[PDB]
Amino acid sequence: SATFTGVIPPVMTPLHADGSVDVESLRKLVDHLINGGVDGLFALGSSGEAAFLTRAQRKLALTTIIEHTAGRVPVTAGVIETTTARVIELVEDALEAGAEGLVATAPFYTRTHDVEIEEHFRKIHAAAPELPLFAYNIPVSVHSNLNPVMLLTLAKDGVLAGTKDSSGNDGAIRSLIEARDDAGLTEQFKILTGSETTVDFAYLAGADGVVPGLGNVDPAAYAALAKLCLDGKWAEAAALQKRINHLFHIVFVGDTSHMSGSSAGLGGFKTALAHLGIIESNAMAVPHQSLSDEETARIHAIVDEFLYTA
Amino acid sequence: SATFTGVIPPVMTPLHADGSVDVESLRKLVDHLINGGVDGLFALGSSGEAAFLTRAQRKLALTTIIEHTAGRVPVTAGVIETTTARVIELVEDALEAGAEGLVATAPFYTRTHDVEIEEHFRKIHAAAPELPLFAYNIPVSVHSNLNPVMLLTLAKDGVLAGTKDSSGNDGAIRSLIEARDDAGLTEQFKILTGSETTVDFAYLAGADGVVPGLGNVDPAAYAALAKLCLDGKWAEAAALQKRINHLFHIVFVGDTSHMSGSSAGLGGFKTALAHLGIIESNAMAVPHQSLSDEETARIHAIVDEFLYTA
Amino acid sequence: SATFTGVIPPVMTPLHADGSVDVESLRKLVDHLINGGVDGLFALGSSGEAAFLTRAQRKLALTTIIEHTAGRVPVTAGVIETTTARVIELVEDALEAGAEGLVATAPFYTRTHDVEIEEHFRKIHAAAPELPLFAYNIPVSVHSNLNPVMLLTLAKDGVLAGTKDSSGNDGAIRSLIEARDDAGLTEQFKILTGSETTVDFAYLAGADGVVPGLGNVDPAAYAALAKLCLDGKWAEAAALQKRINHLFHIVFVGDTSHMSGSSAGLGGFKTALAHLGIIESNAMAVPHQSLSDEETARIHAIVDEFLYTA
Amino acid sequence: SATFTGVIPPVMTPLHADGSVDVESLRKLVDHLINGGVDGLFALGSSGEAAFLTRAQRKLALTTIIEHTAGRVPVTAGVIETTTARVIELVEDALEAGAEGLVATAPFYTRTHDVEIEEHFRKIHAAAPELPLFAYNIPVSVHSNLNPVMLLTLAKDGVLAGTKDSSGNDGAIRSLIEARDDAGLTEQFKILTGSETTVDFAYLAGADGVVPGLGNVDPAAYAALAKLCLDGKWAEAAALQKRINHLFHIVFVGDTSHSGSSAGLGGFKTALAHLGIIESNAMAVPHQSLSDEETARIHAIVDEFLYT
Repeated sequence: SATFTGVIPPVMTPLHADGSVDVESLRKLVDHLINGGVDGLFALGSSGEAAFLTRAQRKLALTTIIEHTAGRVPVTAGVIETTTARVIELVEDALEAGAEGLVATAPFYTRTHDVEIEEHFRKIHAAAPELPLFAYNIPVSVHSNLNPVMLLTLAKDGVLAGTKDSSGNDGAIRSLIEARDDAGLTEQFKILTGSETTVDFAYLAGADGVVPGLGNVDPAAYAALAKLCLDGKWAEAAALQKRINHLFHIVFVGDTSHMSGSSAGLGGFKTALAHLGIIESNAMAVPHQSLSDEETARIHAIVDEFLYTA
Repeated sequence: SATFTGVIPPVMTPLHADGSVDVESLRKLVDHLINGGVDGLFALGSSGEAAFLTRAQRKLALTTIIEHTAGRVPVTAGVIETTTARVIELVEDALEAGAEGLVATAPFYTRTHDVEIEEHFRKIHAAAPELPLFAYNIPVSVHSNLNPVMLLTLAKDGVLAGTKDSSGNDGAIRSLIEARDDAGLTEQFKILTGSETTVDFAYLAGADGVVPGLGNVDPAAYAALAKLCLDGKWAEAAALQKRINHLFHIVFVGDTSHMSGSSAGLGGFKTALAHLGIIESNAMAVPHQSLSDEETARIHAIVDEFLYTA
Repeated sequence: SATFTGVIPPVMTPLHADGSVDVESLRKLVDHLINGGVDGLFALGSSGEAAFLTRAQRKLALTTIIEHTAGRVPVTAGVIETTTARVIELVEDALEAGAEGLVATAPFYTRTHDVEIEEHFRKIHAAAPELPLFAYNIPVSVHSNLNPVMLLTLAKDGVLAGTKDSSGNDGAIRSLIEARDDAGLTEQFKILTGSETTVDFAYLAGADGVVPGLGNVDPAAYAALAKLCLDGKWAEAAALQKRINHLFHIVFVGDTSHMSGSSAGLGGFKTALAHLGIIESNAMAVPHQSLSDEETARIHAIVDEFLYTA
Repeated sequence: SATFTGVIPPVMTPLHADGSVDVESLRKLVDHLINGGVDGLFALGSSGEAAFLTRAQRKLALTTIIEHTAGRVPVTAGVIETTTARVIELVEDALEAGAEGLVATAPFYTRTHDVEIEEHFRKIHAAAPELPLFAYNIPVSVHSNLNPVMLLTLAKDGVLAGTKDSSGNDGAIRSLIEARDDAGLTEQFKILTGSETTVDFAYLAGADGVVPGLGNVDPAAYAALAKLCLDGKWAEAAALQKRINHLFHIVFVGDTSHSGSSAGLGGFKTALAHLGIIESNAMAVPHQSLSDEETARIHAIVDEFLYT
């Protein structure tokens, strides 16, 4: 059974202009990440535009990633959907594709409750009991916060193998790590931060890895950062993290007075990837807004200056 | 070309204990509503547990409703999904089933923006330009508020035929009606309230109809209320609305210390329907919680006292 | 003791350019309101810029209002402050000035809880047990919602004489009225809406009165509206409310891309009052932003068109 | 002019049973903090129950603190109030008492706007231009977030001397520090975290200090933590922060089913009474009291995790 620790980017989905999955570019991106030093891949996560792809498109992207990865690193599959029956359909797809782990959120659109969230995860686990199931804490998208007491209960019960926490709340992540360790659940329950700019903080508190969207652009930077942290080189880690945080400025280029943070952020990532020659274009799924030729030039300049070298 | 005004309940989905669609009970429910005097049916809305049903189950419920209705009243179809491509798949299902209208929300899960919401509705309309498209304002579930200026812009362009507003903000609904009328868009853009307890207010302000979940339980009450409002009998309407609001107490019976508002509310509705002999049981989709015997007895008592009598 | 029902505007505070209270204009405003047919005055409410006035300035405004009113209508006094001891200081001021009622909010700035909100109101009441104490529900400013069950508990105990509800949620106001009536607390606990645009709705549901900011500008319109409602002329009431709602557009003139809603809204009211010759100028307390000549011209045109004629 | 960096706790206000300021306990607390190694004191902040104290009580508490401090460390004064004119009254009080700095928030209760927030701070500055003015970012209480571009504009203009950030968002604080340094405003604009449990993170990112409520209870722990961070001993710092974070469990003892202020500040005062620094854990109205069982639990946490 695969173990999901270390640097595990949420793989993006390159697209053609007509919105279909750009399989050739997706293969190039997978190679970019693996040869960049990542420890695993998270397919069909938020930054993979999972919420934008149809079920059929998700299946194609997942299969493309798993087949091209060819066992080099483990691949975990997102099963993001509103409620349990719909998530379990995606679990079946994931098993069919040979996924080595699952990533699920709380229910959304519907009102929910900690009791119902817990049942949700238990029933997802039961659909694929041999796969490590990670709980994806992402309040900006699902509008629930995953109760840390519930998570540790499910860890103890063997229902959850870990969590990917994208709440942006490092104090809360730290508290969860401390609670986990005090409960003696350190080895059983992996804690991955979704942070792109406070990865050194997470490792200093004893987190097990990172799922950074920006890791699509600069996988080598995050690999190098994790290595510094694991070697206890905290000052050096902080200096590298600061440079990564200046690369991160690509997500702030797009004018959010007329587009969402997804358009600006994921668009900035894809723009960088196209500039680096990894994918064919920065095409986005509907209804994402395009970046202007001026915005893309600014993104290029940032990439040129702050992409990691060593 | 079908016109969606008047009392248009969001039809529930009766279920078997194994979670499958209870087709026989769904047919009985359809007759209950139509014989109760409603003016149309909204299939695959929030109260139909659309977020809980798989795409295949949605297709079964929609087809069951349309075929049993047999043209007695028009049927509009929810196409609720996270983003545009996924919504358009459901539009395709709706056309295949012979739906006579469409109901869509803003994008959700993903971050969004008014610019992206507008593009979303335009693209949905383009997928079925001959069907009336209604915008469904439901901030509690999608966590965007539909910009009323954008809605009227889309109405003027023929993209939107109306809106179903479940925001619970009657001042905002009133302001939108006023702006519509001042823009000369009164006939082009129907405004339906999703309110169950302030339907008289909406009609007094010139709304075109109502989409009340409780209308599943007591369609005759809402038909009677609409008629009083249409006849300008506002005092009589307020007295009936007050009685309806005491029937509505069935949604507050379930103890929300261990269940969601959906479990308590929709569970309350289904418990009432089962008590009235319209559907086989109050089975809910996973991960809804069950109501206790004490809770169902309280629901029965409320139904007995406050169900409509002329 | 005085009874606070009917039309009770939150009296504004006219200012000199240096920010001091314009006593002469405040007297003219009091006459404008009373001769406009109002049933009471609410001094030192939100629309009175209570949050902007020093304790000394509040005392001056309050005393000016009470003395010029000369017993023509009852005056209730805001005691808006963060927590209980600070509120009780203002209760002492109100007693000194001869106020005939008190209006208090939940605690704010500090984190709070329903248990603490309840204690807060009990302690305020204990400082002036012979004055009617109204609870001011204004979540946009205090970021708590007053629990309706708590409110009725305090009503039964004789702690609260009523509530002024500015939540903008007419469904919730209606539910509270229904709960009050079902508990047999109709006479004991007055329910006043802070709505400016859905006053007819509130009266239809059996509210006792209205505290409308726009009532400063057009007291006669709200007096006329209340009378129509009390006479059961609901269609005529709705028509008049619609005209009032177009007068209300004065609050939307100010460019909120460079001011607050308070600058645009209260500024709009003061601009209208200056236009009507009631107050010297539209001077606002720091840090409100000023309205442009273009904006004031637009406000003047709206006032000319939609002001009520008795 | 005073420099507000390092460990600067928001001094609590001990009370008598009737809610009046307990000046003898307040003096003992001030000594507790100063002898515990803090670098400054923040009087009349949120943890000082400033929102609960009347203007007259704030004056008494501030005077008591400044006089007992007797120049040993600098004292900055909170001037927390809804809007500008009311804040400036408090600025006048602060000058009268001899405060050496000011801490202000955005306007609250009233709706506001970045334009009005900026005018607010400029006018507060003009009322006492020789005092360092720190902007207090505390969205949980004022329900505005201070715009970091605005803060740096004000820093460049000499209106703001710094910020105390209690948003709990370490990524956002880090971004502000980076933006400050990139704009060449490092020396002019001090950035202090209000975090109690991620102080080492803040120092790793180059923050100038910390304003921790729990620092009332264990000033020596935070003084030791800051020293480790300044010495670049990050592994040792993280280990000490972890211990501090277990002491912090005292704020989670109170049953919040019947506020966080009651549980949290009540937890602190319970610890201070247990340590003999203040007379009792009396809280301002309408705070709820902690039960015997709850105070016993707080005592046990203090006994185990207090820094030695």
